[PDB]
Amino acid sequence: LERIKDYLLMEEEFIRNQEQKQEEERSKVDDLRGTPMSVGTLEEIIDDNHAIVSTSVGSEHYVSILSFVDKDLLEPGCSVLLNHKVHAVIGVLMDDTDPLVTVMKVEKAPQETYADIGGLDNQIQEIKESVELPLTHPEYYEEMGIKPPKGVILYGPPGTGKTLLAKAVANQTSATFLRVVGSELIQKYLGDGPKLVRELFRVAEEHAPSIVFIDEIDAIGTKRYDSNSGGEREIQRTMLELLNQLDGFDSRGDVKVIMATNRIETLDPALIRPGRIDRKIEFPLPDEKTKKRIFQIHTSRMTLADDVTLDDLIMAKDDLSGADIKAICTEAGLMALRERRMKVTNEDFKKSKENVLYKKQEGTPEGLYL
Amino acid sequence: DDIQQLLKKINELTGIKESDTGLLAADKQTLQSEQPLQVARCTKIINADSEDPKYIINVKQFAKFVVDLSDQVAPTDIEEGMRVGVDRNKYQIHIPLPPKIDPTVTMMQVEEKPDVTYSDVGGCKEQIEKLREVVETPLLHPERFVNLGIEPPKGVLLFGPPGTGKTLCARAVANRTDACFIRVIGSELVQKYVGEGARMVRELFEMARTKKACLIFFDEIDAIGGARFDDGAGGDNEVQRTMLELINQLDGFDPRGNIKVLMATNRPDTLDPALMRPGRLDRKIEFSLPDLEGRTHIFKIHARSMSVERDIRFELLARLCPNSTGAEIRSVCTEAGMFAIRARRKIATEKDFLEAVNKVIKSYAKFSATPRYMTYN
Amino acid sequence: IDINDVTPNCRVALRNDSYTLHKILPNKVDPLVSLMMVEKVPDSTYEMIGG
Amino acid sequence: RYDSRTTIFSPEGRLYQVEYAMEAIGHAGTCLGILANDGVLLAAERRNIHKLLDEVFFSEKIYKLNEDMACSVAGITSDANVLTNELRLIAQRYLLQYQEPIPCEQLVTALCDIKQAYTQFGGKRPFGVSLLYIGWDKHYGFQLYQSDPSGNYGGWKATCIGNNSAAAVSMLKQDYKEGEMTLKSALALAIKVLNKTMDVSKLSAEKVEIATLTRENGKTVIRVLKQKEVEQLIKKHEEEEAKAEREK
Amino acid sequence: PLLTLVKEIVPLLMEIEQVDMLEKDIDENAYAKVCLYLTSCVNYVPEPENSALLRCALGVFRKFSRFPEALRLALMLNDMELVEDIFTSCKDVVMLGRHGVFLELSEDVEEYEDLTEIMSNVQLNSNFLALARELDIMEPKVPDDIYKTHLENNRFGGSGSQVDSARMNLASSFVNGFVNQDKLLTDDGNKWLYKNKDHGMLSAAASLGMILLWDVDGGLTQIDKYLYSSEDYIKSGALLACGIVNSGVRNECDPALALLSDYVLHNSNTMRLGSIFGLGLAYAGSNREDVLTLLLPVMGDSKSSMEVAGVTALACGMIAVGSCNGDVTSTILQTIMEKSETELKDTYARWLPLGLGLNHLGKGEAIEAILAALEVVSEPFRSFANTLVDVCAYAGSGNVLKVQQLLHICSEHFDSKEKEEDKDKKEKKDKDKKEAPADMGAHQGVAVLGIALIAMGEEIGAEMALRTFGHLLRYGEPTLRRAVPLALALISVSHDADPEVSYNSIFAARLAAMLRQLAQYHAKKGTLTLCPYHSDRQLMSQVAVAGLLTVLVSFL
Ligand SMILES: Nc1ncnc2c1ncn2[C@@H]1O[C@H](COP(=O)(O)OP(=O)(O)OP(=O)(O)O)[C@@H](O)[C@H]1O
Repeated sequence: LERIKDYLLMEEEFIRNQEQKQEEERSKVDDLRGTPMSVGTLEEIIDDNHAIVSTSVGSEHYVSILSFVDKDLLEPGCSVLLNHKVHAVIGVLMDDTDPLVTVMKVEKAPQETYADIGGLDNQIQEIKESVELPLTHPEYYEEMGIKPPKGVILYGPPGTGKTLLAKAVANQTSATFLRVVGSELIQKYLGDGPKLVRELFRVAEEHAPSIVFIDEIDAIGTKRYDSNSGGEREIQRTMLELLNQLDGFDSRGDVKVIMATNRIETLDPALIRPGRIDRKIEFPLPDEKTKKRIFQIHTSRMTLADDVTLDDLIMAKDDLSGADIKAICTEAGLMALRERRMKVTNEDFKKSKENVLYKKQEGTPEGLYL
Repeated sequence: DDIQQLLKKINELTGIKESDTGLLAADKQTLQSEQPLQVARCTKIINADSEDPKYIINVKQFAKFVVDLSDQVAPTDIEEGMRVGVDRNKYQIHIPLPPKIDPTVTMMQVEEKPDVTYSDVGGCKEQIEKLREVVETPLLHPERFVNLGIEPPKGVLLFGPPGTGKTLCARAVANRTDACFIRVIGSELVQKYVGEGARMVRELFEMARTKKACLIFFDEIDAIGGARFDDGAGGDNEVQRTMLELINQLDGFDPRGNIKVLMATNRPDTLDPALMRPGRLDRKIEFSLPDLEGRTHIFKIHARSMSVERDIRFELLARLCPNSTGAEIRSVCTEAGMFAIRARRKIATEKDFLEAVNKVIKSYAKFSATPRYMTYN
Repeated sequence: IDINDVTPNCRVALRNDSYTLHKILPNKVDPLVSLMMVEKVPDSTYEMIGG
Repeated sequence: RYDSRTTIFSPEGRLYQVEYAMEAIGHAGTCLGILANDGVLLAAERRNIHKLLDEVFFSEKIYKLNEDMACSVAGITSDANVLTNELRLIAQRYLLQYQEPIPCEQLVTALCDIKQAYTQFGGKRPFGVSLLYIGWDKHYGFQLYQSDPSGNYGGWKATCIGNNSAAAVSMLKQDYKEGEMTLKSALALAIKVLNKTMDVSKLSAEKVEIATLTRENGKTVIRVLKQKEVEQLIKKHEEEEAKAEREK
Repeated sequence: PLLTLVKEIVPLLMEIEQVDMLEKDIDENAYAKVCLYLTSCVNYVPEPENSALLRCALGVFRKFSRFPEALRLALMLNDMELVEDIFTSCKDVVMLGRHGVFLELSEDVEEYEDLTEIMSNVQLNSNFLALARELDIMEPKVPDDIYKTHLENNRFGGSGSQVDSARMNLASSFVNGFVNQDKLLTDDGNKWLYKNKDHGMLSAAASLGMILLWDVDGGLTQIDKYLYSSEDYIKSGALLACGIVNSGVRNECDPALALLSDYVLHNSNTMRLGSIFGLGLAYAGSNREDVLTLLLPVMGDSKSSMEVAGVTALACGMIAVGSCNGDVTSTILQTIMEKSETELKDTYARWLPLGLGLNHLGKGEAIEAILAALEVVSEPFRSFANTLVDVCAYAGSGNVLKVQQLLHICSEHFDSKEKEEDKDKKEKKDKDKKEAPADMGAHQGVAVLGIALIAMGEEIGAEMALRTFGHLLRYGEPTLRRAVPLALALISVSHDADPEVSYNSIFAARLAAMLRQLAQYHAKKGTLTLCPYHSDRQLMSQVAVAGLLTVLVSFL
């Protein structure tokens, strides 16, 4: 019953987050500012302090600025805040990014370090040198003269846990991690969707070191095929904007991109090129040694009988994925609970593998033929 | 559980700390004058009349307003076809308004210079030479063209396999252009409102016309509706109008005049026929996969920064790369350094590159690069 | 209403004159609410299912 | 993609047209055989039974190829007629040259080489017929064989090709006993396997065709059981099921 | 495997029972959860139960031999007699050589060379006598360092240059001295010490001691280089150099006190003040008396200027110091009398705990420290001194009660005595620093913010600490800006490039430049080495005091 202490820790943390004016100067600004303030674009700057401000209603009247903290921050395209009635610039421009971009930023990673992953050690080495190592020890890259690889693609069959490597990177990253699916750019309006790709990157540059994960990239960029029927996907325009951000004039500053696809052949050649994906990581279906580590990790936090033979299940059946191993472990526990045994027998594991692998039918008469 | 208790105790201590912690003349006289000061909404004049001027102005979406000039204004200063500010309460042009800058178009102009020399681009002397006389020599020395009475092409299309160097050359031209360089954001041209983007393209040319001799880089031309299926569904109708507006402004009824257009496309076939037609873009400078002399030069430029033994043979490494784009050759150099970092050797050796050459080309699923077939030797 | 109570993507009520936060209003959901189909739960059939 | 020509090889080294033909054999009447000590047997399902059809022809899926050999055909009807003729021709051609009945494995290898050739040459489609061979030869004794459209062949103590082959093979593997088949027991195994594989209820005599090859007095005596002989075997299987009742 | 054995831990009855039945498993249950119990005593379990575990762990380990692991419990126990019994077992089996060489660093504040003679009665190979004394701790360091790299003026290069402008000219030479293991700092330049002035001149002369961490004969060579120095600042630094010559000397230390030592405000007396800290560098703890007699008249003199008393307090905090729980040091006993003597002199209030608190450090329950604190209570500057002593007196273990007590007192709006309390929080916890993040932005105390950067304390080099210093790199207060580079230096012990470039850009003032040099000064867990952070509680010290503050040294 140590769970109560853990539950208390979670509740206390929420309370801490919940618990996270000048005598005359502030009161004067409070009087100056309207109870409702409307934020609008700045179109023109005039030295008299009366500067044209664009608004949804398009009233662009030159309006005086009296900002106590600072009025030197005014810039073209800045979103100024104006009084609802007078429309004068109230003060320092509002500085918040679009709401859809805010959702991507991730502050908490549920998984821990690379320890949960087993047998993808070569894959771990590549992700670390591209992502974790340059930040931890920048001097090595400068001495070599190499500029650190900034882009990685993880391509593998279903259930090889490409996402698990990404979750592990989130657990130990100085860089802010923005997690965006490739299928999250379906903006119906013409435009907007390519602009959203620009928005994600501008935020990444604002947060300085940043890691971008784009799971299921197949949806955003595939083939770059012609309009054909004339429906015109506009997705190709969205992919072209991403292609521009990764290496299309200017620079990407310090932003690293991790992308994951079940199928890499479909992805258009331009996106999967050096300069957009300098390093490519391949997740193969687990073999035998990799399977042993995964089977141990999944069964590490469960009751295990001496009778169970982990090696027998791994060697007898070949083709099961890392996810399939976890499913066998969950199914085996349920099989034991049916007999009301918390402890898991070897028999339970044998029954479990059969139930999980019933949808996987492969091969035709290619037996006698060769 | 005791260790978990220690963290819970730490959280409780933080909670106690938070609760225990709990237990310019502009804002002065100027505000009193500022609140009375009235507003003047911007509007655009279209006409003027004799005697009482009765200038009629469209606000921007409201109505044609027959507004008389304000008492404290000069009638000559107010002009037909001039932006003006009209007070709503007094219904008169209190002060004239300066012409709209249209900043988003101004933003696309490069302004800054990318720090890449033509020297860094390698293995494409012919492609560089073709760009030089449509971009630098006609502008820098127009006299030579005039002597033969030959006009410059005034248009260039860079097309090639991805990673060839088309954009790298373009940034190099920007470094030494000595004339306005206008990189165009393809997504910006597409806009929510119908033909709103087409209005921007007119502005793009207008800005180009105001500056004397400027080069406009339409990178990713495919983004700017570079196709004209124009099917009955007309899903791309708004973009198709934007593309046609670019084509007419580019050429026909007086063309660029002093504007040189550089357009770069990974897929040239997709581009619409009217844009491909010359006059709009006279030159067709296709970039090509580098030859062995080019492959050695790209390796040498990329590896000059890296610390390596002086005896390495780039010619062997380039030969081992049968058909490699410049980006892949750069990928070999960076990968070779990464192998040396893995073994912690500060100075890399020829072997490191060979391992990288296998990794960058053969290890990738090229299939042709990796040989299991005895077939040919 | 506390500032803490306010959250992103929450449908609050803005006062007619001063746009003040009058109250927090729930049911901030798109047409997918009809798809829930939780209401009018289907006729009980666990016994009616056969072999 | 890599279909059409038997000649094209898929990037995974797979001849799809040959594979498609081997899969196609499934849409055919069930044919099964048991090696049987002191005998050998071939059993087939007579599909497409109708009141008007005469069935005057002796047999329909069972064809003798020699004095001491026979085959059952499952596949495209026209291709079967072509192959049966060639198999009959090869058998007599060997007798003419060597004056001895062709060894059973050789007749099978020869047709299989012809079937194999069709796959290697562009112009023709791979044969859609698979067949089972029953015969006695002095060199290796009673034998049973299977041929595939791919041209591969094998010798099986028991095997099935048409319709639900996997169901018969699973039933045969458990029921069959090595060295104890004893012909009459093998006939019973066939009737029981046939009942399971055929969706037909009661396994009526018209639906089943049984051919048994035995060596009597030094001479092979291939015989196709008459309907009355087939009926008694069916009644015995039904009676055995009645004995199984209550105990099961 | 001891999973259900830990259940009987609460009854200590468990300690005696655990030794009674522990036989088959050399480690296993003895390690793991029982070792985790030792780790938990460091993490959550209270100090009195922790002391009982240390004896229990020693008892199980003694059956399994392995004297060095038993020694680690004994140093944590802080019981010299128990440690001596283990030393007799470690002397019995000769690894004994590693045990002694590591012992000089491993030994707690209980003894410095006292541990060297703890098992000396047998003497035998004379291991520990030389191994646990400064004789073997740094004798192979110079050859071992030579194999890895060659010491030189590389950090004096332009990338590592700390600039001049007088204030940073002294800092630049001292920063080069930190790189000095490396013995040419005085040789570098012509009269580099002459370029150094006042407090900086003391630092350059001190660099002779820094130049040789070990070697009495080499240090005498340093003494000849600046023998009978003409300027008082050179003379004071040379006496300090005699102190820094060795972790322990037994030779130069006796003359260093004898030289000068006027015992009243005077030139010779101020010149001796350097030697007083240098003799302090030799030892640490609470209750030793080997060289106490030499330093006894210095605090007894109680000169009105804090300079004699403060160096004497620093000296006593690290001179006559051995036993745990604090002690009645004859000078510390009269230090309280000197503290009672001065109603004013706020410098005394900060400096007196440098000795009293250091004695009260390396303590367990510290009830004796509380009794000394009752004598200390009086006027508010003395009350602040009492708080600083109490902060050092806190156990420094898993107990959160002491931390919560400082936290509640710190929350009070007046923080004059609570300035160092935030630093004390770090001293107590050395395991899971979940509570290490401090909501300094929520705190409105300028003083609280000033010590906030120091509150992170010494670190291996983790980036999280660097990020906090960078965020607070340019706070409005100069003191706030000054603290972040010293704190960055503590973590330093990019890797260092990002701080050097950022500090230079943000700085541009002389004040800003010097703090930046201090972070680059350190560009390239021991009970005895728990001395420098305590030695610089307030970076509020003026530039002359900061030059005196350069004396801090101990970590490898
Ligand atoms: N000839 C070359 N010389 C030097 N670097 C080159 C060359 N070709 C390619 N590169 C390298 O490849 C990248 C330049 O790619 P660039 O900006 O030209 O876009 P691109 O990939 O050719 O364009 P697109 O994606 O539209 O096909 C840089 O990393 C650059 O160093």
